Amino acid sequence: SSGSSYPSLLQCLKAPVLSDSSCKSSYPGQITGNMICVGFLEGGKDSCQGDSGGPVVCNGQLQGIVSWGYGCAQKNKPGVYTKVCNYVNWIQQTIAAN
Amino acid sequence: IVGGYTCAANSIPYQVSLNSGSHFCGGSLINSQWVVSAAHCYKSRIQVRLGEHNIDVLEGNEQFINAAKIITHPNFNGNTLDNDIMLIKLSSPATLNSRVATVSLPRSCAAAGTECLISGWGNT
Ligand SMILES: [Ca+2]
Repeated sequence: SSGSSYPSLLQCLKAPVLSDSSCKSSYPGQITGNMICVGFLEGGKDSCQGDSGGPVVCNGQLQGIVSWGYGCAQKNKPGVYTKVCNYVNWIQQTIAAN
Repeated sequence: IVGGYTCAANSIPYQVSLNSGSHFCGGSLINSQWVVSAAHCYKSRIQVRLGEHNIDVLEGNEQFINAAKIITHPNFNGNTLDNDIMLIKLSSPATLNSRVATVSLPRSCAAAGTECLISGWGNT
């Protein structure tokens, strides 16, 4: 199931939410209000291909969904995540009606 | 995950693997019937694999459940990945037990500097 490049074992990473200013500075013209940056501006630690869809959990709450980035773990290019605190009503209403 | 560490087995019980023959994306279990993931992970058919640690070896805690519904956010933009969120309904409810569990939705947005936990079977 892991194929040619993915690890067999689930991997974990502790990483901080970054300021909106740092996120837009890292990705000029590409950040909307529905995105947050999480990670390290120094690079070296990040999510990567195969992680998309997975969780960013802060103080027991789902705050991000792995989405995209330029490369992986590159300097000044932290991971970009779907901002889950924009979507609780979409999530709850979709579940309630389906 | 680059530069991370191996999670303790089943210590992230809300983490799921999305499988279409092989692993291709992650997701989070938010109630016994629903996984939230990214819209760019959309496929017409998805098998949700819960209770996993080693995705290549049967360990005994797995539940493999095929999706019954897959709902991408209606304003997803495939060029910019704006609104990159998707909901997957399981064809039967997962059995919630110490290694298969839900994660809470947020009560407010997280402040800059908040430490978080990110996980997955992506490239290392
Ligand atoms: Ca397994």
